[PDB]
Amino acid sequence: NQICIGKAIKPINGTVETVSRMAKVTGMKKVGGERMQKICAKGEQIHDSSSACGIVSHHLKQEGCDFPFLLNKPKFATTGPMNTSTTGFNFYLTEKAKSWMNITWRVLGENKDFGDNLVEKYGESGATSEGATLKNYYWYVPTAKPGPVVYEKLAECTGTIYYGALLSDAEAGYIAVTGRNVTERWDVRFTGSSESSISFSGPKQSPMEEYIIKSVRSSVDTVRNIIILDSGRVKKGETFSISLSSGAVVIPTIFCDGDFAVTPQVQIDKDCASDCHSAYGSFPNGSSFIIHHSVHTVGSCPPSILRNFDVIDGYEATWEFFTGGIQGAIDGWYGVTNHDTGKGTAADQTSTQKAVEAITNKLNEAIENGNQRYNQLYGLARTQAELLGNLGKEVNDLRLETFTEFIRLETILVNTRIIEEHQAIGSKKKEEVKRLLGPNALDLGNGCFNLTHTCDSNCVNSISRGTYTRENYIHNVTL
Amino acid sequence: NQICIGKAIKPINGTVETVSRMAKVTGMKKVGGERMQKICAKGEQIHDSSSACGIVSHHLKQEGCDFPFLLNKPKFATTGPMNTSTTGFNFYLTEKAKSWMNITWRVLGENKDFGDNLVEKYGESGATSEGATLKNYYWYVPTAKPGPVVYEKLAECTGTIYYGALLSDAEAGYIAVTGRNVTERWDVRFTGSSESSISFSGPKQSPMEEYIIKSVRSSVDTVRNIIILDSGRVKKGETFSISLSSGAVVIPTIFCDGDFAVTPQVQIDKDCASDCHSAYGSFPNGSSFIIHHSVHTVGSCPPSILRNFDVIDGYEATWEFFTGGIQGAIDGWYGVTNHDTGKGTAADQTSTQKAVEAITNKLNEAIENGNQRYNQLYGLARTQAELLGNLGKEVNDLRLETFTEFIRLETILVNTRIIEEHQAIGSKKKEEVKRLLGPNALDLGNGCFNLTHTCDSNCVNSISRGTYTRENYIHNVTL
Amino acid sequence: NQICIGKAIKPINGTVETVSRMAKVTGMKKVGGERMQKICAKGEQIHDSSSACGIVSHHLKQEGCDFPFLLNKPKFATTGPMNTSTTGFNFYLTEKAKSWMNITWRVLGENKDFGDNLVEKYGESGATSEGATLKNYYWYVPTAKPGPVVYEKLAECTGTIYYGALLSDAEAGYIAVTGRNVTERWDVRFTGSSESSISFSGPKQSPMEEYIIKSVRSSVDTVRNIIILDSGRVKKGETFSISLSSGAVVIPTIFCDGDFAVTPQVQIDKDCASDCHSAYGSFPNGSSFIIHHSVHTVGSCPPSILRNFDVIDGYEATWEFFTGGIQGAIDGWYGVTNHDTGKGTAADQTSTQKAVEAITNKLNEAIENGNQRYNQLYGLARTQAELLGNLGKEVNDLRLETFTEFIRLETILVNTRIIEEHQAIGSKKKEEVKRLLGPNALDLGNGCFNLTHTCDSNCVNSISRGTYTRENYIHNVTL
Ligand SMILES: *[C@@H]1O[C@H](CO)[C@@H](O[C@@H]2O[C@H](CO)[C@@H](O[C@@H]3O[C@H](CO[C@@H]4O[C@H](CO)[C@@H](O)[C@H](O[C@@H]5O[C@H](CO)[C@@H](O)[C@H](O)[C@@H]5O[C@@H]5O[C@H](CO)[C@@H](O)[C@H](O)[C@@H]5O)[C@@H]4O)[C@@H](O)[C@H](O)[C@@H]3O)[C@H](O)[C@H]2NC(C)=O)[C@H](O)[C@H]1NC(C)=O
Ligand SMILES: *[C@@H]1O[C@H](CO)[C@@H](O[C@@H]2O[C@H](CO)[C@@H](O[C@@H]3O[C@H](CO[C@@H]4O[C@H](CO)[C@@H](O)[C@H](O[C@@H]5O[C@H](CO)[C@@H](O)[C@H](O)[C@@H]5O[C@@H]5O[C@H](CO)[C@@H](O)[C@H](O)[C@@H]5O)[C@@H]4O)[C@@H](O)[C@H](O)[C@@H]3O)[C@H](O)[C@H]2NC(C)=O)[C@H](O)[C@H]1NC(C)=O
Ligand SMILES: *[C@@H]1O[C@H](CO)[C@@H](O[C@@H]2O[C@H](CO)[C@@H](O[C@@H]3O[C@H](CO[C@@H]4O[C@H](CO)[C@@H](O)[C@H](O[C@@H]5O[C@H](CO)[C@@H](O)[C@H](O)[C@@H]5O[C@@H]5O[C@H](CO)[C@@H](O)[C@H](O)[C@@H]5O)[C@@H]4O)[C@@H](O)[C@H](O)[C@@H]3O)[C@H](O)[C@H]2NC(C)=O)[C@H](O)[C@H]1NC(C)=O
Ligand SMILES: *[C@@H]1O[C@H](CO)[C@@H](O[C@@H]2O[C@H](CO)[C@@H](O)[C@H](O)[C@H]2NC(C)=O)[C@H](O)[C@H]1NC(C)=O
Ligand SMILES: *[C@@H]1O[C@H](CO)[C@@H](O[C@@H]2O[C@H](CO)[C@@H](O)[C@H](O)[C@H]2NC(C)=O)[C@H](O)[C@H]1NC(C)=O
Ligand SMILES: *[C@@H]1O[C@H](CO)[C@@H](O[C@@H]2O[C@H](CO)[C@@H](O)[C@H](O)[C@H]2NC(C)=O)[C@H](O)[C@H]1NC(C)=O
Ligand SMILES: *[C@@H]1O[C@H](CO)[C@@H](O)[C@H](O)[C@H]1NC(C)=O
Ligand SMILES: *[C@@H]1O[C@H](CO)[C@@H](O)[C@H](O)[C@H]1NC(C)=O
Ligand SMILES: *[C@@H]1O[C@H](CO)[C@@H](O)[C@H](O)[C@H]1NC(C)=O
Ligand SMILES: *[C@@H]1O[C@H](CO)[C@@H](O)[C@H](O)[C@H]1NC(C)=O
Ligand SMILES: *[C@@H]1O[C@H](CO)[C@@H](O)[C@H](O)[C@H]1NC(C)=O
Ligand SMILES: *[C@@H]1O[C@H](CO)[C@@H](O)[C@H](O)[C@H]1NC(C)=O
Ligand SMILES: *[C@@H]1O[C@H](CO)[C@@H](O)[C@H](O)[C@H]1NC(C)=O
Ligand SMILES: *[C@@H]1O[C@H](CO)[C@@H](O)[C@H](O)[C@H]1NC(C)=O
Ligand SMILES: *[C@@H]1O[C@H](CO)[C@@H](O)[C@H](O)[C@H]1NC(C)=O
Ligand SMILES: *[C@@H]1O[C@H](CO)[C@@H](O)[C@H](O)[C@H]1NC(C)=O
Ligand SMILES: *[C@@H]1O[C@H](CO)[C@@H](O)[C@H](O)[C@H]1NC(C)=O
Ligand SMILES: *[C@@H]1O[C@H](CO)[C@@H](O)[C@H](O)[C@H]1NC(C)=O
Repeated sequence: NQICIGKAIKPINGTVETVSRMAKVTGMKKVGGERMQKICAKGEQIHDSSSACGIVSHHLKQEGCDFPFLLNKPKFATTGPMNTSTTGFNFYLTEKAKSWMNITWRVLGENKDFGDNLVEKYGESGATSEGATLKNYYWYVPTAKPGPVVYEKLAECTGTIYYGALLSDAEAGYIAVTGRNVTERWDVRFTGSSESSISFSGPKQSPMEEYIIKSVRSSVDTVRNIIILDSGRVKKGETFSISLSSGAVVIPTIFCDGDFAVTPQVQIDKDCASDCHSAYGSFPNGSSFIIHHSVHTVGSCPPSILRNFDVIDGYEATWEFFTGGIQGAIDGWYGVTNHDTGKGTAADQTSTQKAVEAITNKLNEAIENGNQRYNQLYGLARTQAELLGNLGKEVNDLRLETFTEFIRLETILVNTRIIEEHQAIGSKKKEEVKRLLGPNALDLGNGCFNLTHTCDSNCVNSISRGTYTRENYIHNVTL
Repeated sequence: NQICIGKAIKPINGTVETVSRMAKVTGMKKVGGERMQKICAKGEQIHDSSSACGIVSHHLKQEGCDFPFLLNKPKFATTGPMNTSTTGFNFYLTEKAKSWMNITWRVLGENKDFGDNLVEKYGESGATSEGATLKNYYWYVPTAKPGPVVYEKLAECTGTIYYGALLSDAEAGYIAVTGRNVTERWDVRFTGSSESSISFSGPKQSPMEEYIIKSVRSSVDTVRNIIILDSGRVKKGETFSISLSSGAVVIPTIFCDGDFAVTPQVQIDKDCASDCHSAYGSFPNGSSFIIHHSVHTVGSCPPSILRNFDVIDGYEATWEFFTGGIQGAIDGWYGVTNHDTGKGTAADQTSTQKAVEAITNKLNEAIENGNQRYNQLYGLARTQAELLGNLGKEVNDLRLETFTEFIRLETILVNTRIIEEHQAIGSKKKEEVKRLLGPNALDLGNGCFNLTHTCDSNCVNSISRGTYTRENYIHNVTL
Repeated sequence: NQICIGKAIKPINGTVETVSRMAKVTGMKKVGGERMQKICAKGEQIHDSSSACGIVSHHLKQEGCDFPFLLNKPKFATTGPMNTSTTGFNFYLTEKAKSWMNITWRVLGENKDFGDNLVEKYGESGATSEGATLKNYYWYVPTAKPGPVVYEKLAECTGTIYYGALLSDAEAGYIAVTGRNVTERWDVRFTGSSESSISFSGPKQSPMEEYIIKSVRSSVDTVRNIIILDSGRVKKGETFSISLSSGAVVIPTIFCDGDFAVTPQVQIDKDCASDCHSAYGSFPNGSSFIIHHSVHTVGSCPPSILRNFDVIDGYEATWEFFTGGIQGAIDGWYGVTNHDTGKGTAADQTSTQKAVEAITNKLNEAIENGNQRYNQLYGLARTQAELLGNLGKEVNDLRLETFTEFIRLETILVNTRIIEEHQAIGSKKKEEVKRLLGPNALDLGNGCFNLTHTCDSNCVNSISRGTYTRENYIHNVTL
């Protein structure tokens, strides 16, 4: 009779966006992983000290609040609000210092201490009874007040250093500590990776009179000392300098950058594990991309995008006579038939395997391209700590928008390449079948062939594995 | 004889840019509208007070200059330059104050007042005879100078607040108002969405000695008071704080964000209305995009681009013996003929209607994609006032360049999609013709068919609406 | 017998990336030129004064160190480090001043002077015996100290101006020069294209006690004068103002922007010349692009990218029976044969010339598009001096990354268009030859033609130039 080849007919699932048109496909999936309901924290420590500690207490190493100086830092951390009351000095913080201490208290790296070098360079630190509990600060009060000096040091990592002043309230104490007249404004400057400065004066003179008002009172009500702080940034190789006068204070620790913990905001659930956790839930295992609005995450995490996109999973539906599809039911994607169902139709696994492998290879190449673009766009030697510190209070990252646009443009190319590869596979298969059939077999040109003899179902399935031979079918002539 | 189908031959208009090649088409149009010569301002109010007022006068609510406190603010406003002299105090403005006063005096929104709360918190304002004309300012002069305080308030909108000081020139007045020593430098700080500060000292002392020199003298020459102003930004939800001392002044009005009026620079023409207006001319009704160098506009306006692009409007000219075209004249785009002109050639409205629908749909999809990209790139909850304020003195916007590049890329995809859709329509039509014609008719493969019988002009017309029947044409045999 | 046409078979060289697939081509090249080992500086003079001069000495016009005031400024310059010791005053520079002096000492433009205007406005400059060697500065010491003034001037070019103070160490000298009390802080402010300021106070008072410590001591150890400098920026059309008090100093020279010299870091070799020189080597003549990590170069230099990409140079290898190629060896790309080698195979130069011209035209269009995009992305009126000054200490330019991505995307389109044009040329050639042979010749559809008669080597050879005629080959009939 006649024989035809084509694709198995399956119900249409959806539509994908090719470069030149929209293609109807029998199966599609989503490239990026989706956030889940809870946080999977099986087999991991949770640090919760929000009942006794504060943001500044960890920095200043108050008793019982020593997260930055721990040994095995937990991945999840939580503590009191920024305006908590400590048991030592009253404190005031610059906006930059606030934005940087929201982050630096929970870095998971190793913090370098240089208080000793200061001790041998400038003698013993200042001593006061109001800071008995607190144990991490150097107070520069030389005998020859004020005696300005410049402290030079080659940094050991890339981090943040907190510097400023520690001054009392009464004029007598201020004069006795600084040795300067009350009507004098004096500066403390920091020159590392960037230049920063802060100004001070007497208690009843600007701008310290606002430092008293805006200060955060301590737990004990009989302390007159206020510590005013500001932040400066260093570099691993470069040398940083601090301009120190009498009364100046500095927290002797370089809070090295790196990955920093997250503060849970949703339900914490045990008995389940994951690999990429966020502040609002974890993510499924082995995701190529992540639906997230930031680069802050813990564990092994792929690049983040803002919205999902659809990629192909089956094949194009090029059918509704013979239109290209096969009415029979077969176990595969491509097949050959003689308009008979049940025994006269067979499927070939080679084309299906080639199509699946092509889909997988195209997806892998696209993922590699996206990863390379992400690395170029953020930098190979990046760090979440500095990436969020430099952002500040801004919650919109335009680089994420650029990355999302790049992924959106890449998905269309993926679909186009997959469809073109499928078309090439089909053309090669039909040309091979035509060559195998021989030159005495008429070709319809639409994928069907019309033999000069009768071709039963054995005639059909013989072609399936390519063992068909012309000799056994020479008998009889028909058109 | 024989029958053929194809497209009507029309003169070639030009070339458009497809992804893979350049396509010669019989018609194109431009995606974006063009600025017109004049401004169409029919049925809209125009404000012009450049002969009596100035930028600062509107802020300070001078008698006869109260644009920000109006009820129905006109969309076109004009006033005197920045350095115009008011009838009240001599004034000095920081560069930020100038850059923000260029905008905030002509906002079309509603401004919020908080002078009352200041009155109850810190008593009555200071009194001076030199500011009788002015009516919008609060002068903080407590009984016990200096008496520093901090003013906290939760804002109601997103805008700018102008603060600073108001001090005399003589040393006696400065000492009487401020209560500070002349050899003292004090500060006024603003802490809202961002940190700002301003410094003052004695009249014969830096930095005020330059404040007198750079001040703008008033109309009356017997005033010794200078008001020094600076700008700060607030946020709708968060709380802003100002550090006040004796002598500090603040303008109690939050100039809320929103659209702001344009200052016409071309001829204003009545008797004609429009929808989108610019400072250099109006724009046509219902434009998909605007050829503009900035995002400042009034009325309903689409996204702005920097240069025009060509989109397809006809169809590709795939012809110069039959090449694909039809030499005869028909009312449409596609047609069928038997190499006869006038009565043997017939046209079908279905294919032309489908092509027009395809063009419209592709253009609509492109416009939607461009709008979505514009929204992503600027932000859904944006505001022209803050967008132009943050630019400052910069006249080049890189985001407009990015959007223009995106639109230039999108137009090529639009042309490719339209051409592919036209090709698909043509292929489907010729397949339908071949199946309707029958299996006894030879197919040339180039769109022509060669029948076994003679096919006159009535035969050609029969196929046109599909009522062709093979019975009445059985007679005679020809090849 | 039969005749076939196709492409000459050549070994596969490489693979290029098309929009929808990966293409195998017989020849490819690289879009951008590559840096070489040395610097080809034949016929160019080199300035080297690293043993006597310093960065600041060139600005201050020390004897024997006058690069900024030359007439024929060399393209290659080298001098001592920033912290060298001059023979006059001790000097201190701000971070901005350091970053801008790293550049402005070697600009190749013409620098504008305005010292005469200052002299005729405010009298003669201050006189000190410690700066006899130095010759480029204006010291402001009015008779009636302090006597603050504001200096207004309309700038002549776009450049940088260095301003600050020149103050002694002893209290008596400071009081005599400035005329102020020691416990006073006074500011010098600059308002041009931007705002800048610097502060000064007594010697035993902040922030000058740190200026003394951080200063660079001069060669002579008996000097007490320290010059503290800072940088401000001006615009060609606008007016800049400086707030001058007694004791302030300004370097009266606008260092106009433009191309600035490069400091060699590799071996300098004469006896060889090039067109574009970088700081680490020259580049090949007539390069379309440059593999460079910055926009700093001397001479005529094309736009810079970060990595090379591959573009097609031959043609696609669409073959492994006849598959499309020609087994014979011919001098060209396209040819016609009758399965005979040596005399039955001939090639046509028309198709080869058309293909080469298409490749050249596509590359030229791509280069034009890239240059235009570079112009939009940096600006038509750009300047290397300001483009590198605004960067500061940042070594990564995101704009270069964006341009590299744009070039990478453009290369794919170039390959696609070239392949499409080659396919169109082949289709036109085969259609033309099929038309030439006539309607009595059988068409295989794969590019091979099968004649009713025998077609010897002379027959196939005559077809190449199109002089084939039917009359002399009618003899004999064969299928
Ligand atoms: C110390 O630093 C911390 C981080 O460095 C600071 O943490 C930030 O705190 C903010 C306030 O507490 C917080 O902002 C809130 O975010 C919440 C997010 O939860 C929402 O969940 C919804 C579903 O239920 C989402 O619809 C919603 O937005 C979506 O986000 C998806 C990704 O998760 C996107 O794919 C979607 O497009 C969608 O829209 C996005 O919204 C983003 C804004 O949230 C926007 O930037 C983005 O462009 C998309 O448009 C969201 O996921 C909200 O419910 C709250 O209303 C509020 O916005 C920040 O998220 C915290 N940052 C991080 C990294 O967690 C901490 O405040 C600071 N401490 C101090 C004292 O300053
Ligand atoms: C308070 O704020 C106001 C707005 O926030 C400030 O208004 C700005 O004032 C500037 C100074 O007066 C003004 O700059 C001038 O702009 C004029 C524009 O008119 C030109 O018309 C030409 C045709 O006749 C055009 O060729 C020209 O440029 C074109 O613009 C097209 C759009 O119409 C673009 O598509 C084209 O690409 C082309 O090139 C653009 O040029 C832009 C610069 O003008 C450039 O930024 C852009 O990237 C393109 O390259 C232009 O349209 C010029 O004639 C003058 O020479 C001068 O440049 C600003 O345009 C005003 N801004 C707005 C939004 O109106 C106001 O100054 C401020 N107050 C104070 C005191 O500062
Ligand atoms: C006054 O101003 C001057 C300029 O205005 C300042 O000059 C800069 O000084 C820096 C410090 O010395 C200097 O940084 C060094 O650069 C060297 C470059 O040599 C390398 O050679 C390698 C091969 O041997 C390359 O692999 C290497 O990087 C490559 O660069 C290619 C371009 O040619 C890229 O295509 C490649 O991708 C590759 O990687 C790049 O690296 C870049 C950083 O180097 C990076 O920005 C880029 O994104 C790519 O990732 C490089 O070519 C290094 O050997 C040194 O280790 C150091 O990095 C700057 O290059 C100088 N700038 C210029 C324009 O010359 C001067 O410091 C300043 N003075 C003061 C006192 O501040
Ligand atoms: C997701 O991946 C995590 C890996 O981090 C899986 O957790 C581990 O699963 C293996 C196999 O059961 C266990 O042997 C490990 O003990 C698990 N890790 C921990 C820390 O408990 C997790 O099972 C995966 N989940 C899914 C659904 O695949
Ligand atoms: C452009 O659109 C504007 C709408 O803003 C048209 O102005 C209105 O036109 C209608 C119809 O004639 C009138 O009923 C309204 O009174 C008009 N509004 C005003 C304020 O006058 C305008 O006619 C349109 N112009 C063109 C050429 O289409
Ligand atoms: C690269 O281009 C430079 C252009 O400056 C060539 O240098 C010139 O070459 C011409 C041709 O011989 C000479 O007449 C000039 O005298 C050369 N200029 C100088 C300053 O020497 C250089 O020869 C080119 N090199 C190569 C390899 O093409
Ligand atoms: C193909 O063969 C069948 C019978 O096997 C016949 O009915 C049909 O007409 C043939 N097709 C063509 C195009 O002749
Ligand atoms: C498409 O396939 C998915 C996965 O099998 C299924 O959940 C969905 O219902 C399907 N949709 C249609 C329209 O067939
Ligand atoms: C501290 O801040 C929290 C919010 O972060 C607020 O609810 C609380 O009232 C504040 N406490 C004080 C004493 O200001
Ligand atoms: C403060 O100033 C007075 C007068 O100027 C001076 O006598 C006194 O020594 C100053 N105080 C200090 C600590 O120098
Ligand atoms: C088509 O028919 C015409 C006459 O009706 C004839 O001249 C022509 O040769 C035919 N075409 C072919 C390819 O046979
Ligand atoms: C193309 O069409 C437009 C629209 O009518 C017309 O203005 C223009 O002159 C045409 N171009 C040519 C070359 O005919
Ligand atoms: C005020 O500014 C204008 C520019 O808008 C200028 O022409 C005028 O001279 C200025 N007036 C004074 C007194 O400087
Ligand atoms: C100014 O300073 C002197 C001493 O320096 C002091 O006696 C006087 O009280 C000060 N003025 C005020 C208003 O406090
Ligand atoms: C083409 O002609 C050759 C001999 O010239 C012959 O062997 C071959 O069978 C012909 N092709 C076809 C399809 O018949
Ligand atoms: C491709 O051609 C280039 C240029 O001749 C040559 O250097 C390279 O070795 C070739 N590659 C292969 C695989 O033949
Ligand atoms: C000057 O700077 C160089 C590096 O530029 C450094 O090696 C040298 O030690 C410095 N000299 C002094 C005295 O600090
Ligand atoms: C310094 O201050 C004293 C008292 O405050 C004053 O008498 C003297 O005039 C001041 N110095 C100058 C140069 O004015």
